[PDB]
Amino acid sequence: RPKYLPGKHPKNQEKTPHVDYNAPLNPKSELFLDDWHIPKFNRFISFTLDVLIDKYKDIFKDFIKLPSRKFHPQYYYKIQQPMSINEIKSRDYEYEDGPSNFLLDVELLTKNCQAYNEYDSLIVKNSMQVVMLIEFEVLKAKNLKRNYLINSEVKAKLLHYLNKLVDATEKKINQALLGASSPKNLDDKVKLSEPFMELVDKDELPEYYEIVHSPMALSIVKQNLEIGQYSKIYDFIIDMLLVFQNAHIFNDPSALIYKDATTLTNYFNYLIQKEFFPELQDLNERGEINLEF
Repeated sequence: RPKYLPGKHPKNQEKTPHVDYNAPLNPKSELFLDDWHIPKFNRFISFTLDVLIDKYKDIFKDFIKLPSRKFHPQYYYKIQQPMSINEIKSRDYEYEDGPSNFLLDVELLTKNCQAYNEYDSLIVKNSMQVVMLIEFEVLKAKNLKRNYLINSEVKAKLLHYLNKLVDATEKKINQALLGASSPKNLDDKVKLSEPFMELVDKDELPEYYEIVHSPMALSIVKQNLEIGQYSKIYDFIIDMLLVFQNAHIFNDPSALIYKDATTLTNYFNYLIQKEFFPELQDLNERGEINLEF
C-alpha cells in the first residue's frame, strides 16, 4: 500500500483565502517577461493539452473536468475561479493578452488546488506537475528560432555550461547574479549541485517516487548529453529545469534544498541567457560554428 492517498483532501477551513489570478507563480519567467507569439495559438493549445493528457494520464486525470459538484459541493464557494483543462480548451486566446491569460488560466490549475487541498498531498503535487509540463511545452514553442540541433560544437558548449553549474558555489553564483553588489566573504567551497547529482534511493525513500513522476538528476543529464539523447537545445534545457523543479515539488518551501533549487534555477537561467546563447550568436556570425535546425 502507498503512503499518499489519492483524491481531494479539503483543508478543514471555515473560510478560504483569495487566489490572486494576476500574479505569475514565477515573475522571473521569460514566459511572462518576454514578448512572444505562437501562430494559430488556439490550435496549438488544444493539440498540446491532448498530447499531454495522453502521455501523462495519471497526473492529468483529476484536472480534465471541473471537480464534481455533488462530491465536492463546497468547492464552488471556496474557489472563485474554478478551472480545468476542458475549460481552457473551450476558450479563445487569439487576442493581444491571450498568451498571458492562457498561462494564468493554466497556473490556476495549481493555485486553486493548493487553496482547496492540504499542501502535502498527492493531488497538490500532481497539480504542480501538470502546470510544469504544460509550461515546458510553451517554452519549446516560444523558442523555436533558437532551438538548434545539438551538433558537435553545441554539445561541447552545453557540457561546459552544465559543468559550470555543477561546480558553482555561493560566492561564484552571487558574483554572476549581483556583480559589484555581491556581498563579500561568501562560501567558495561547497557546491550547491551536490544533492541534485544523483537520484535518491528507491528503497531508502519510496514515497519520493509516488510524488515525483519524472525523476531526473544532473549526472543523468550529463550522460544523456554525452551519448546523444538530446536532439535540440531545449530538450537539454527542460531536463535541467525538471531537476530543480522536482526538488520544489517534493520538498518543503523552508528546506535548504528547496532554497538551493531556486538559486540554481536562477543561475542556470543566467548561464543560458547571458553566456551560452550570446556566445553562440557571436561564434555563428564569425563563421566559427554552424547553427542548424
